[PDB]
Amino acid sequence: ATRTLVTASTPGADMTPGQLDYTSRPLDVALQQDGWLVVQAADGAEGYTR
Amino acid sequence: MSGVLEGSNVKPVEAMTDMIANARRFEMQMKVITSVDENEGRANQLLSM
Amino acid sequence: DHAIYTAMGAASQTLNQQAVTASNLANASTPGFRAQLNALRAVPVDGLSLATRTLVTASTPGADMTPGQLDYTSRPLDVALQQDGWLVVQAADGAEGYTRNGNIQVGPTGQLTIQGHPVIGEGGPITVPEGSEITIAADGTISALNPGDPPNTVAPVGRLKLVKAEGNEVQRSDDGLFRLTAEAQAERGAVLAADPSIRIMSGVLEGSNVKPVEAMTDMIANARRFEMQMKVITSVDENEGRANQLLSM
Amino acid sequence: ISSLWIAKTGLDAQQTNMDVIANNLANVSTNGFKRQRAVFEDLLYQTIRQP
Amino acid sequence: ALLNIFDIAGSALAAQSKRLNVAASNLANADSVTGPDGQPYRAKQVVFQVDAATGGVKVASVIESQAPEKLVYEPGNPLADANGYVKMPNVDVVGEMVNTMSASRSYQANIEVLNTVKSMMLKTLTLG
Amino acid sequence: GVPGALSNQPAPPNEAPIATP
Amino acid sequence: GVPGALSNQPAPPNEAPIATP
Repeated sequence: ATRTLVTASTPGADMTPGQLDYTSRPLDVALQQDGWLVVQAADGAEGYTR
Repeated sequence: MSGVLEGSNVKPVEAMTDMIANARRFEMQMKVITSVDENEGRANQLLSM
Repeated sequence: DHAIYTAMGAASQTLNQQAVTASNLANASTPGFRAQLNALRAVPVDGLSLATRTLVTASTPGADMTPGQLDYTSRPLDVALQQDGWLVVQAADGAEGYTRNGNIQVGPTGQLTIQGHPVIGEGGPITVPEGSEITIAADGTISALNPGDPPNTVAPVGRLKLVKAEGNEVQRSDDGLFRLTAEAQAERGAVLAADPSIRIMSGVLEGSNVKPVEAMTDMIANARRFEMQMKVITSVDENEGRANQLLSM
Repeated sequence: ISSLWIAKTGLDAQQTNMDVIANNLANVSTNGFKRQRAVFEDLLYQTIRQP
Repeated sequence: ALLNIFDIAGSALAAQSKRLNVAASNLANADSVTGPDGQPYRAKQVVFQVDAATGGVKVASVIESQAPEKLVYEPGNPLADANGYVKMPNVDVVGEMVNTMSASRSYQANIEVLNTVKSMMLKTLTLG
Repeated sequence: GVPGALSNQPAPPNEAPIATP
Repeated sequence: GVPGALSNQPAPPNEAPIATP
């Protein structure tokens, strides 16, 4: 065996929290290191976002 | 906490280095492809008899 | 035909030397750092007749011991060595490594450390009282004062072990702690002796010693040499490719 | 290639240092704030051939 | 024997093709970080030998080069070891960029040899 | 067995799985 | 003798010592 083909892959995202603006809007929230707001998707199932 | 909004986390240094590496790798692969094509373009001349 | 191999080897060794210089530049702010020198060695091959091949292999003689500057952070237990001072610490496998990084930390149980490596002084790994303020003398004596106690209760609790190494007999290790070479180790003993001629000062921390001008000149020279070698490769390949047509009939 | 990875690590280290400096300067008015200082460390060493 | 030239040059062609494929595979996997089961990619090389006096060249086997892996520090990766040093392929670039050219030149030279030998054999086929 | 020789047994198909199951 | 000529016994091995002992 000599040929070894190459394929690309994405092992998920990265969870490093980016920086944040101070917009002073009373209802703008930012999560902690491993927090997630839970919303309802378009199909009815739940999802997690930031 | 309220009053703040979190932006994205994209590393400019990582992006730039990855783009440079991808460009160089693509150029080297093109060199390999053209070398193989030119090399094989004469075995038919061998078979010509 | 084989003239392509010497040129490609030269290009590869130039790339390695560029990697070494980049590694030197990357840690331009790590306290107690020693730069890495680099040089090219000629390695001729002795065949039968007309010895016309002399390869090249990159080599690094070792760290240059020119001390860098020291920042005055006023931290009570930050030490900076003399021209050839060496704090002796215990490595992971029990070997005694030598460093110039004076940033000393204290654990919860009063154990001194430097980047997780327990510093050894006169005796074994020195441990100060639990939560006392620590002061370093001008020659390595360690004084401890329990907080809240009257100032006239400051007491010596230990002494650092400082060794003197010339610089041309010490080699770097994988972890990053300098150790004596075989010959110097044989001549001066397995473990050095704490000479009293070295004096240190507290409140300052020594940086790294990397020369930006040297780095820039080395990078420029490496790039130019790489380009010349690439041109040689191209010329040799073209000549061989056109010469193979002679083999036809 | 190793040079790009090494320089990427160096750029990341300098960016982190700038980040902690900016954080130190930003809250210069906070009550009871203790300034930080970032200390780095060089990685392992690869020995192509021993002396 | 002038017939043996055909299976000498065919052996040379096969060996050079294998060498070129190995070089191309190494260039393609110059930056691949893992294999099908977490094993890092390793540069591979071929072993040339004589068929046997002397004869054609045959590829004895394909072996992974025994050089230390140019390991890099990515602590936030599942493949990282206890110290967070993942292992990367120990493949240079100049080596393969020169191997491809050398293999192509040798392939072309053997093609020329085969052409000349076939021409002279066909010429000998009509003696007198 | 030796490459380039003649054997009456057809070679098994070649596959390249992405990940071992 | 002259390069390219013919001789009875083979050439000695070629070595490239990094440092002479």
